[PDB]
Order: sequence, then structure tokens, then C-alpha cells
Amino acid sequence: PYLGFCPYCRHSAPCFSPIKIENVWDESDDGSIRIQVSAQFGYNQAGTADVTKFRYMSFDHDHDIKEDSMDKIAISTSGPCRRLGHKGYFLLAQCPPGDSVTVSITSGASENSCTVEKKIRRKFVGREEYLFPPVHGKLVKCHVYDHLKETSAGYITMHRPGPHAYKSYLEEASGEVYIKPPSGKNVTYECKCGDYSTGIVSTRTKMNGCTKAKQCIAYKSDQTKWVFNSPDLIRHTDHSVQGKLHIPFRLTPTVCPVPLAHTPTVTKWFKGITLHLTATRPTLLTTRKLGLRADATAEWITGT
Amino acid sequence: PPGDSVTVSITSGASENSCTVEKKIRRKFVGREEYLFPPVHGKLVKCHVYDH
Amino acid sequence: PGAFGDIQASSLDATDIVARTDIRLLKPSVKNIHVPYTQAVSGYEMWKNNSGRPLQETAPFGCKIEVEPLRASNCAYGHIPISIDIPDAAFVRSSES
Amino acid sequence: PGAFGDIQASSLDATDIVARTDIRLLKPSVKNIHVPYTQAVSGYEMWK
Amino acid sequence: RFHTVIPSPQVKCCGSLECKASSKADYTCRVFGGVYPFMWGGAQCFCDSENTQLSEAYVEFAPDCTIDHAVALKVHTAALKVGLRIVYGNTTAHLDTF
Repeated sequence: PYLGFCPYCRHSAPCFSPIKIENVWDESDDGSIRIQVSAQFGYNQAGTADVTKFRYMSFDHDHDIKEDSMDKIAISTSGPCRRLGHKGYFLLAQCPPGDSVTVSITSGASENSCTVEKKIRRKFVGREEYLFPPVHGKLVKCHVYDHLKETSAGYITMHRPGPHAYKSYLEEASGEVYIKPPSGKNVTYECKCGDYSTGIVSTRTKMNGCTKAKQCIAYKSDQTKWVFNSPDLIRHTDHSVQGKLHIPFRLTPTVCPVPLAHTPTVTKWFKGITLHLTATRPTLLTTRKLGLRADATAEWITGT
Repeated sequence: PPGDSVTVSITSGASENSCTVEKKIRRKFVGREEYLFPPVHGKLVKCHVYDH
Repeated sequence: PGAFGDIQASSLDATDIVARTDIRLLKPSVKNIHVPYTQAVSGYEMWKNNSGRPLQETAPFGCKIEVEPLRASNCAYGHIPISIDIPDAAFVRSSES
Repeated sequence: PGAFGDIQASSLDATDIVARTDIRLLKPSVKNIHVPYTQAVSGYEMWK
Repeated sequence: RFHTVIPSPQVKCCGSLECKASSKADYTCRVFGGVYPFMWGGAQCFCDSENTQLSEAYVEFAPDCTIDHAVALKVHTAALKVGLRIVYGNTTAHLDTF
């Protein structure tokens, strides 16, 4: 449940948010898109399975894990999107056409939203443009994202979290530096004010030989976590592959309905035909001879 | 956001009064490359903005 | 880079992937931690946009292309010389016909 | 069909309306009851 | 489509780093000088200079490539096989031949 560096927060400027969008996939033929963000969906603080609520990292100096409900998640590209599924780091939603995708949590007035540019176009399957799958038409082979949340499109490797230094842990007083770990939590500190010196402290601790606050750092020994191999975090010294989550919503094949155009009117003439064609939308016409030379011609036709 | 007109509205309960005026609000950028948002990484150039 | 087959592998699950995508890393200018990089567009998408019509709509001689395995069915061209040993049992002598 | 005056009548309320719009019915395919068809665009709209 | 995966950057806080030689697809590693990066606490290091960073990047196959992928083949001399229905007198015969 880490927090990334979103390029576009609610206001405008880049900022650190718990819902940074890392990757977006839209390879499905029905317009559904799979989104990956840092927050974990379907879980509470302990991680227990529950559809209603998700978790994230808090905006405080303890950075414990906080929870929120499903009703406060909004996905939108140009208009609001319909949430089709959610599992762990991943969401899957059907969205209208747009140039960017945005995911937001509305905790009352706190509307924390992250937006990332992604040209989401309206795509179709077959040789006929359309807005909706027609009620009547041919049934062709298509590939769509499976809405089942327990499927597997692949995997993502996650590793142990790295050091996350904090200045609230450090205190400056009378030109001297102190470490104030949170109560009951052991904090690894290290500093350099001459001779480099590390260690672990668990209480309000003095440090000698240091005059400025920008010479030491302190962070709690948080080995109780896993983080995706994100480019917005500082990695641990031992960055071995210590995890593999599944990528839900496998892109499975199925049958899609596609329209059938108005049958053309063929008028014959000596060594030739004339097709009178009517197609409200761009329809593909492909002709070829059956001799030595194909003389293949292809054209998208609109109107009459 | 980009739009062809600008509207300002007050919603006093069920009494909604909105005034709309035509104004071609377009998306404009500074520099020599189009971008939807100011990217995290890039050059720092001179721009002029309404002071908040 | 920027053209078809910029990333190649013997199989989807093969770990010996070789690619040349012209990826280059730049100096991080912003204060916050982040790694910048610019990379040429995926050549697979470039070919997909400019793929052109498939061979099912361009093969001559009315040849119906098919896959798994690759083949061309119902293809009309040329002449087949056939030498056939028709059995003598089916033959009927003229004295009875 | 697809040209001006594809539907004609002597008046708006006249019952002797004559038209040739090239409408063809298609065999239904879905389980649910519905009648599919195809038809040329309105030639009046094309002229407009 | 390639998924350009970017490992989480590492910083040698008050020392130096050297680019290793891995065998990933289009592997690219660079080393930058003092950066003094921020994550959320206003500081990640204690040395305003000699605070190098290692920028690492490579590519893999996209998760949805198992369906949307292209296979490159070379062809050789092709053999033509024909199914024939042949009738003589009373007897018909179906036979597949090369």
C-alpha cells in the first residue's frame, strides 16, 4: 500500500499521493481498461478479504495503513467510469473516450485524485464501426478482459521496502540534534558529522558532534511490508525478488456481436459490375481478382 | 477545462441562477511542445500566470 | 528501434529476451525522487497501424489462406497430370455391353 | 430508394402513400423476440 | 508491445556507485552525481554532495502479450495436397494425395 509521486494531483502540481497510477492497459476489445495503482483494493488494515473496503498509506509521520470504502472511489477519463472489478493493486473499469485517466478518493472534502495521460480511444471488432454491440448481427471472435477478479494475466514482482527517512523523527534544539521515535517502535538511525555512525534507538535520544539537522536520518525498521518495483521509491540494499503478485483480469477470448451491412445492389455490365452500397458508418469493402494478379483493392465507405 | 462558453451559477437551495457567456476557452501551452500537464521532468522556461 | 521486431524472443516464456528500443536515461532535475527516461515508440504498434490488409484479402488465384498450420486451401491454378491404375474388375467387355 | 421522393403522397393526411425505400427483412438470430431489418437511408435527408 | 520496467532507483548516500553489466532486454544503467532526493520526509540523505544515484531501466513482455503478439516465420518450398473424388462406372472413391 505504498504511495507514489503522482504527476498530476488534485490541484495541478506533481505531489506524493497514495493512489499513483503506475500502468494502464486497454488491450481489451470491449473498451474495458485495467489500471494499476499503489493502493490495495478489497482489503482492510490486516489485509483480510472484503469487497466493501480498501486500504492505503496515511498522510502522517507514522505512515500507518488506513482504510476507506468502495463507494468513495471514482474513476474517470472524460466522464465517470463504471467500475467493473477490483483486486489488490489492480482495478478494471469501462471508460468513455478520453486523453487521460483519473482515479480519486473522496474522503469528504478531501478529494485526492491522481491523473495520468493515456489516449483511450473507442475501438471496435470486425469490419464495421459502431458505438454499441448491435442486437442483431454476426458473431465473431474477440478478446475481452475477464471480469473475474481471480484470473491471471501474468505477474508483478514486489520487493522488501527500502529506508524511508523522516525529518519529524529528527529534532533540532540549541544547535543539537535528537531522535524521537514513535512510542513503542524501534527506529534505525544513522548520521555523519565527521565519522559516519549508525545504530538503532527506541527512545528520545541525544546525538553529539552534530549542529545541523541535515546530517542525520532516522526511519523505522519496517520489514513488515512489501512494495511493487515502482520507480518512485528508494530500494533496499538487498533488492532480490521477494514476491510475485498475480495480475487479475486475464484477457480471455470470447464471441462478440458485430453488425451486418445493408446488402449491396449489384448491376451487371459487359465485363464489369457496379455495387450500389449504403453504409451509415465506415464499412470495409475488399475486392480481389482470382487470376495471376490479385489487383486487391480496399476501401472504407460511408454514406451511399 | 477547455470549452466554448463560461458559466457561473448560484444554487440557493432549489433556486438556481446561472449566467453563461460565450468565450472560446482553449488549452494553451508554453514552449515548443504540446503537453496535457506540466511534466515532472523537463526544462524550466519563462511563463506568465495570474497570481493566486 | 521504432520498427517491427524491436523486441524479440524465442517464445513468450523465454527469459533470453533481446531488444533495442533506444531507451536513454536523463539527469534527474526535480527535487523529488524520480527516474526520467525517453524511449522510442513501440514498433509493434507502428506496424499494427501500418500493417495493411492481410493475405486473406490479397492472395491471388482465389487462394483461401489459413493458419495452424499455415496453409492455402482451395487454390485454383495449373494442371495436375494424373496417372491412375483403374482396376479391370469394373471394366465390362463389349460382347455384353 | 436513397433519392428524393422515395416516399410520395398527395397530401400529409392522404392514405394513398406510396414508397419504395428498399427495405429487406432479415432472419432473427438472438433468443429474444425481435424483428431485424435493413433499409436505405432517407433520400429526403440526402437531398436536404 | 514491450513493458518498459524501471527498477526502483538506489542511492549510495555519501559514496559512489558503478554501473554493473546485467543481461536484461535492452538493459540501460547510468550513474548520476549528487541529487539529494526527497520522498516524503523532506530528506533522504545527509550529504548535499557526493550523493550519487543509479538510474536503471529495461524492457519485458507486456502482460497481455500472450494473446496480442505476432510470430515471425520463414517459408520454404510448399507441397500441394489435393483431395479427389473420382468416379468410374459404378464406383466412387474419395482419396487424399500429394
